[PDB]
Amino acid sequence: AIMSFYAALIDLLGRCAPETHLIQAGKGEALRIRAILRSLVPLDDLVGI
Amino acid sequence: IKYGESLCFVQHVASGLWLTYAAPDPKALRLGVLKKKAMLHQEGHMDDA
Amino acid sequence: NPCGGERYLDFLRFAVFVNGESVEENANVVVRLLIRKPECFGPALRGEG
Amino acid sequence: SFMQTLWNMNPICSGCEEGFVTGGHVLRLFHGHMDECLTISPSDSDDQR
Amino acid sequence: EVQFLRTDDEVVLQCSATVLKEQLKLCLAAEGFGNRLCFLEPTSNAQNVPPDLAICCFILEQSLSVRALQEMLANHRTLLYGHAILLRHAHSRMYLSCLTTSRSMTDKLAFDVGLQEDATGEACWWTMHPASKQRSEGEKVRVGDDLILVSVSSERYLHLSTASGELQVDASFMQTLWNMNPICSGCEEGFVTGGHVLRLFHGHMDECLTISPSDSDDQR
Amino acid sequence: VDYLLRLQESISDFYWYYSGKDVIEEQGKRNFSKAMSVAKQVFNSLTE
Repeated sequence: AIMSFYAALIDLLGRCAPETHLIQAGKGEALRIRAILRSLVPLDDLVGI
Repeated sequence: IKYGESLCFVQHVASGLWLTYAAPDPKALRLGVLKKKAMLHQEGHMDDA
Repeated sequence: NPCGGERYLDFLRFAVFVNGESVEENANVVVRLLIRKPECFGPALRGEG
Repeated sequence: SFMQTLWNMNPICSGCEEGFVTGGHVLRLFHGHMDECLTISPSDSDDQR
Repeated sequence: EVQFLRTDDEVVLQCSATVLKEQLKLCLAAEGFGNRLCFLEPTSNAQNVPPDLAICCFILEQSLSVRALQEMLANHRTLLYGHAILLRHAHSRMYLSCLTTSRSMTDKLAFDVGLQEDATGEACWWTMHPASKQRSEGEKVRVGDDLILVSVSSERYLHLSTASGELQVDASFMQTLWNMNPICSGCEEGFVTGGHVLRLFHGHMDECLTISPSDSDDQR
Repeated sequence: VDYLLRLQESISDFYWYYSGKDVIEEQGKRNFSKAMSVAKQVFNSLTE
C-alpha cells in the first residue's frame, strides 16, 4: 500500500509536468512548475527506485 | 461603546494583561479542532479586539 | 492512509492528463494545492522528518 | 405586614441611546468580525467548564 | 489615520521566536558583499547590546499586482495584500531573493534566502498575504500587521527554522509570520534623521570628531 | 462598495492581461463589455 501510494503520487506529479513545446517556447509558468517538481523529487531517488 | 461597530480590547485591570488567544497548540488543528484557548498575555496580538 | 490516498491521487491523474497530454490549467492548480498542503505528499516527503 | 420598612428605589437604567452598550446586558463577544465568539466548553466536558 | 506602508519606504522584516520560555525578536539581515546568505539579527536585548541594524534595512522598491508583474517579466504606491513586492537591501543595493541552493540539513524541501545583484527574474519578488482573517486580499497593508511572504518563483514561504540548534531563515513550505516595521518614510529636505552616517564637525572650524588612525598605540 | 472593489480589481487584472497584446479579440471585448455593464449598474446604485 505504501509503495503504491508513492508510485501514484510520482505518477501524478509526472503527469502534471509541463509539455515539451511549452518548455521550448520558454513559458514562465511552465518553467516554474517544472522547477517545483524537480525540487520535490530528486533525480537520485528516482534512479535508486 | 457601540454594538458591532466599536472594536474593544479587554484588559485585566489588576495585572494589566490583555485578553488574547493562546498560540494554537499543534496536533489539534491536525485532528480538526478549531477552538483556540483564550489566555491573558503581557502583549497579545494585533487582532485581539 | 495510503489506500485512500491512492484513490484520490488516481482521480487527480485523470483530471491533469487527457489523451496523452497534460492539461496545464488543471495541472498548475493541482500542483499549487498539493504544495499548499504538504501532508498530501505522505510522511516520506515531509520537509523536517 | 402591618409594620413599616424604609425602601430605596435605586435606579439601574433610565434610557439608552440607540445602538450603545450598557452595563447589565447579556451579549456575545465576537473575535473582531471573524464569526468567532468567546465561550466555555460544552456541557459534560472534561475541563469542568 | 492608521499608518500604511508605501513604496520607497524603509522597513525591517521582523519575526519572533520562543527561546527558553522567552519571546525573542529577530530581524532579517544580510551583508551582501562577501556573503549573500541572509541571517537573523536579534533585537530584543537592545538595552544591553545594540543590534547591527545597518544591514537589516530594506527599501520597498516596487509593488505590483500579480498580473502586472507577469506582464513586466514578459516584456509612492500603497501596498495591498496579494501584491508582489521588490525589496532592495539598503546597504549593498541588492535584492532579497529566493536562492536555488540549499545548505539546510533539517529540511530537504527548503531553499536558501539571500541577496541577488540584479532585479531580473521572479526570484526577487515576494507576495504578501494576510496572517489572520482580520485582513483580506486587496486590503491595504497596515503598519504593525503580521503578514506571510511567499516566493513568486518557488511558491515557498519566508520561514524561520528552529529545527537545528540555532535560528535560521530559509524558504520552506511551512509558513512564518513577519512584521514589516517601518524605519523611515520620507524626510524633510536638509534635516537629520536617525540611522544616518555623518561627520561631526567642531562648529564650523573644519575639525571633525574621529578616532586614531589604523595601527595606532591607543588601540583606536 | 466592497463588490465594486472586487469588480474593479478583476477589471484591472483583465487590462493587465491584455496590455501587451495589440488588439483585443472578440471574446475579450465581450467580457469587457459585460463587466462594464455590471459596473455601470453598480455606479448607478451608489449614486441613488
